Amino acid sequence: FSAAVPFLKRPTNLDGQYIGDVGFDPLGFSDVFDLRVLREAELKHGRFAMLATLGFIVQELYTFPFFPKMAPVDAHDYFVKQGGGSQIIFWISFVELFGVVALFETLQGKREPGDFAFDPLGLAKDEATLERYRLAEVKHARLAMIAIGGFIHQYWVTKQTVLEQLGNFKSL
Amino acid sequence: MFTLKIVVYTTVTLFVSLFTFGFLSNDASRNPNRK
Amino acid sequence: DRSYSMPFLERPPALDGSLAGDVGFDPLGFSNYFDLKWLREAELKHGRVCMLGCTGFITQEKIQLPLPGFDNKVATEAFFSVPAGGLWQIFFTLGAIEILSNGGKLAPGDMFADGRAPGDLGFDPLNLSGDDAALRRFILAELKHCRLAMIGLGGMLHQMLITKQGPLDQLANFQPIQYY
Amino acid sequence: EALGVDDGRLLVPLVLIPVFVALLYGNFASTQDNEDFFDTYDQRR
Amino acid sequence: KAAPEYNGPSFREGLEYVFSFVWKPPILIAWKPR
Ligand code: CLA
Ligand code: KC2
Ligand SMILES: CC1=C(C#C/C(C)=C/C=C/C(C)=C/C=C/C=C(C)/C=C/C=C(\C)C#CC2=C(C)C[C@@H](O)CC2(C)C)C(C)(C)C[C@H](O)C1
Ligand SMILES: CC1=C(C#C/C(C)=C/C=C/C(C)=C/C=C/C=C(C)/C=C/C=C(\C)C#CC2=C(C)C[C@@H](O)CC2(C)C)C(C)(C)C[C@H](O)C1
Ligand SMILES: CC1=CCCC(C)(C)[C@H]1/C=C/C(C)=C/C=C/C(C)=C/C=C/C=C(C)/C=C/C=C(C)/C=C/C1=C(C)CCCC1(C)C
Repeated sequence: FSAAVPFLKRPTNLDGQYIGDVGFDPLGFSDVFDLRVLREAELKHGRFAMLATLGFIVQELYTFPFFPKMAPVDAHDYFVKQGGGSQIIFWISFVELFGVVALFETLQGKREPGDFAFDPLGLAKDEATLERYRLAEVKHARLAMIAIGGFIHQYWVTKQTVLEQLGNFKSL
Repeated sequence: MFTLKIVVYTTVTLFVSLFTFGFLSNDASRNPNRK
Repeated sequence: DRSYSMPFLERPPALDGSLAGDVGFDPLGFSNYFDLKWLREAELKHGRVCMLGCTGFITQEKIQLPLPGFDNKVATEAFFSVPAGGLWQIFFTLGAIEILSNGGKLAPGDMFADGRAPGDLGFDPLNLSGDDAALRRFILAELKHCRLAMIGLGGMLHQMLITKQGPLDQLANFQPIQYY
Repeated sequence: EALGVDDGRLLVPLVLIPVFVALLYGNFASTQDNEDFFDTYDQRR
Repeated sequence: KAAPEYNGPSFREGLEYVFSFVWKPPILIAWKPR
């Protein structure tokens, strides 16, 4: 009785415990792997994308003076060589060791998936506000993971940055 | 030549130290008549 | 229930408030599988070794003893310049301090066999560890300085290996990595 | 020429290895009853 | 000067645990088939 797809039945383990659940698990990935590990991944991919989308937009409008001006994707290449790339990899890796410890905790059931307990500015006042926001994040992560993939492929073809392409559509 | 020499020195020093400290580990007590 | 340092994870069981410097950061849980007294003795000894060492890298650059070969500003370079025998004489003197300080009980099983709360090798010449409250807070400082020094010495050693320059000098006349 | 040591690096094995083993022996030594025996050899081990 | 008793695993078990960090980390047990 999946709500999102009336026809298909709700996948057995998608019961709405995690927020963002519309029963959309057509290919049944839920049954094969632990749902908790998957939510961790949904949000972790989403979080990179929700940031990257901001970056393609910001990198286009402005770049710091010390770096040469380049299109957003081009930079994956200059930075592989200037060595900035390694730094951004070293740190994101360091944060992730703690992430392996965090996951193992989720598997032992002692951590809600996706919770690093970071709410510095304390925006989440109430358990409802957390449910409102928590859903919003899951929706944005899903939109963003789609959009970042778009910004990149459209550039691989148009060879135009996203805001420039919007200005000059330059249809194939 | 230096690397072979340092490897040989490491090996010889290890075995000689093992021999020396093994015979220092109350070797006379390792007899069947010890109680 | 939760570590203070890492809120997401659980408080490492072994860590309770009693050891000093305990904000619960043992994510990989070494505490569960080794003796905290052995571990603390090492957290302290590496720091005490790198409080002397970090100060050493800075002092050597500014001032060097009159004897020949004690003249290389870069610590890493100096190790080679100084006479080798002297470096071994230092090794041995330190080695004696080890055996006498630990009383010959120098192994994981026996070092703490008699008393010896970790790191109490007895050096309190000016008694400052008489107040307990004072001792509990000085002990946090030593660990916080030991932990920073460890990180600092590694940084200075690696940054010198690239720059062939002592820490203070590299900050002056800093050049990007490509130049070196 | 003192031990055939023409390169200082040769002295790192000649010292660290005997010390390390000695460290293993020190634990054996601390476990022994080290009071004096009036005998030809010490049977305590 | 806290001195916990540590009635726990031996040193060899700790070394084996540290090695299991690099040959058997909890990374892949999160994804387990049912
Ligand atoms: C005759 C010389 C001599 C002797 C007999 C001793 C005797 C002793 N020392 Mg040593 N020490 C000496 C000289 C000496 N010291 C000198 C000159 C220094 C430098 C100033 C030190 C520095 C030192 C430190 C820093 C420590 C000791 C410790 C000890 C005690 C335990 C020994 C042991 O089991 O280690 C046997 C040898 C080993 C186990 C090998 C060392 C282990 C390696 C180096 C760890 C590598 C970790 C790795 C890099 C991190 C992973 C990275 C990640 C990316 C994977 C013992 C009382 C330890 C102690 O008290 O523990 C409670 C301790 O922590 N000593
Ligand atoms: C704090 C650790 C330490 C201790 C406890 C200690 C004790 C004694 C005693 C016992 C009381 C004697 C008798 C003695 C004698 C000499 N020491 Mg000394 N010494 C220590 C440290 C260093 C360093 C770091 C160096 C050094 C030197 C010499 C030389 C010069 C040789 C020469 O004339 O060329 C001679 C004769 C230098 C060196 O050997 O250079 C080749 C040199 O770098 N020592 N030393
Ligand atoms: C957590 C935490 C904190 C925090 C925080 C942060 C950092 C929050 C940051 C949140 C962000 C940045 C969310 C961003 C979402 C981005 C989205 C949804 C992108 C949508 C793009 C779309 C729909 C598109 C598109 C497009 C496509 C694909 C291609 C184009 O041709 C067309 C088009 C333009 C239509 C703080 C300290 C504040 C407080 C706290 O105590 C704890
Ligand atoms: C000055 C002197 C020089 C020398 C000097 C010599 C003596 C240098 C002495 C050096 C040594 C002893 C410094 C040790 C540093 C270790 C630090 C950085 C720690 C990392 C542990 C932290 C990050 C951790 C964390 C961990 C926590 C605790 C618990 C875990 O669950 C989690 C985690 C794994 C994350 C030389 C000889 C070159 C010559 C020079 O002329 C003069
Ligand atoms: C050099 C060479 C030549 C000279 C002589 C010689 C003997 C031949 C030799 C000397 C050699 C020796 C002395 C060289 C070896 C040297 C030094 C002492 C190694 C230091 C390593 C520091 C590591 C990378 C730390 C990273 C700190 C972490 C990120 C802090 C993490 C933190 C925790 C986890 C969490 C909270 C906050 C954050 C900040 C995130």
